[PDB]
Amino acid sequence: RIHLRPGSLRGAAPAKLHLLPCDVLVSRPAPVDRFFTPAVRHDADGLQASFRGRGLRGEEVAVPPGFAGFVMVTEEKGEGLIGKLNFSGDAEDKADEAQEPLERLWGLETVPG
Amino acid sequence: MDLSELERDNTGRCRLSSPVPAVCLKEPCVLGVDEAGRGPVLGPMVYAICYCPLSRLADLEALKVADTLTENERERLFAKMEEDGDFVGWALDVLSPNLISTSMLGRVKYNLNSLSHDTAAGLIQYALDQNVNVTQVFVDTVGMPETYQARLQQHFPGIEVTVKAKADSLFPVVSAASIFAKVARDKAVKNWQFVENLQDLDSDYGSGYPNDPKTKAWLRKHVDPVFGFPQFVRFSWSTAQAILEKEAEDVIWEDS
Amino acid sequence: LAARQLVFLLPEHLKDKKSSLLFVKLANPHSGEGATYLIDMCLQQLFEIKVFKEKHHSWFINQSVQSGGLLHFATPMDPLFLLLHYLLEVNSKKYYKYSSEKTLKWLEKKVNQTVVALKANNVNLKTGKKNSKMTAAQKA
Repeated sequence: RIHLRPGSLRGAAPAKLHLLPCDVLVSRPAPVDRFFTPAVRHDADGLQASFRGRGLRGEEVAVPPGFAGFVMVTEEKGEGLIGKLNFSGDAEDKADEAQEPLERLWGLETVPG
Repeated sequence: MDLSELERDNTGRCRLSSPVPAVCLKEPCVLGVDEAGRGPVLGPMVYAICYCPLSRLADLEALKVADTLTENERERLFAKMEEDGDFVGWALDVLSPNLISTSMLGRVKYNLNSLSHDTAAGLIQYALDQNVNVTQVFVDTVGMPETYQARLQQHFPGIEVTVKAKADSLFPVVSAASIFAKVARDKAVKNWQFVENLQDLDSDYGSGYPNDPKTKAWLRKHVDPVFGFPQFVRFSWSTAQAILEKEAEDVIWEDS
Repeated sequence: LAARQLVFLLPEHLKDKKSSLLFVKLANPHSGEGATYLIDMCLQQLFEIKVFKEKHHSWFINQSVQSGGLLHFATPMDPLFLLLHYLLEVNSKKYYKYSSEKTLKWLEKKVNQTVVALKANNVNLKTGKKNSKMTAAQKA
């Protein structure tokens, strides 16, 4: 029984979303622009970057055609907290191209909660 | 300026080298390789090569290198070898704390020893490519020289490669390279401290070696809950990982 | 200690009288029972929210980290129209016409409507019928 008026998901501000190949086990603020960002480099393939001393290779990934990305803070009333059309998809030692469940049991299931 | 002094770790590493002295393109030369920074959990590791005409070895043995000394005396002798750049050439590779971390912490394993040797292979490769008339190559090591020499002689099948466990006191060109490498590692850590200090950050870390409790304590006081350490820290060090497991959020990798 | 963050993919148009959108759990067909659904109170256009979650992913979202790696999709509810979508007891209007009870040529036509849909992409009756989840819970 959760409501979100279209004014939230309208004008809501742009967000940077990275998706890491590693699970940081507690949600929490984090100094991304101090530690991660300045590590990101560009090259002929996607991107390099470090995390915990492990080498990461990235690709930009576009939100499906006809769609739009939203960060919803589950608490209060749905409520779009930011917006995105694209996110960096980081992977380990390798770009991680072709397909893994990301760019595709397709992975993914039902929701409850 | 730092605009570019960021990407000393875009490539992850750095080769500095001298113009190759004319004599050393035609006369036979000896080539010493050695290193600094295998140990610290902090800073770059440095590999160096030195070379010079066989005819001019006397200027190293008989003169003043081979002859355990201080950070001061070391700085001077290297200015003498820099001075007579008429017949001694050199180059080093400065591998950064982070290339080191990322090499050893890849999904597919690559150790300190490999990483080091490769670098030593690469540096010797460079000097051939520069048309240095190299005939022998002495390489310093720690422990059993044999299988170090086995793989190094396989590669480079056209030059003699001697691998000695205390080569920096045996052959003068290995002794010199030892000093270039120690001097580069030191200039490389001072630069770091200057920049740390410049921005009112704490650069008081001790010896750099794990096991020296000042260094262990600096690491302790410097552990961001999500990201862990500053680039300065060899994340891949047994000691590094241990501290992070105690003082920073648990993260599961794709190593399922 | 940190307001959980959901990362959602939504149809473009939702950003277009009063408060409009509603989240609600309902009887998931195929036995399911227990599934979230988004309803556009400007009359239906039912939406099925399925989540992407594989082991060992997490999100950096702005100056922060979220632990899931979860990626929620809202997709028009049902047919072949929503087979490009995640490719990467209340309702009203068009209900009569949306009926036309369980026909083998409902299946035949849908499992073909989705064959033409999986015909433009390399795998290996029309729009989001808000009825695929109105038959499993009405007929049985």
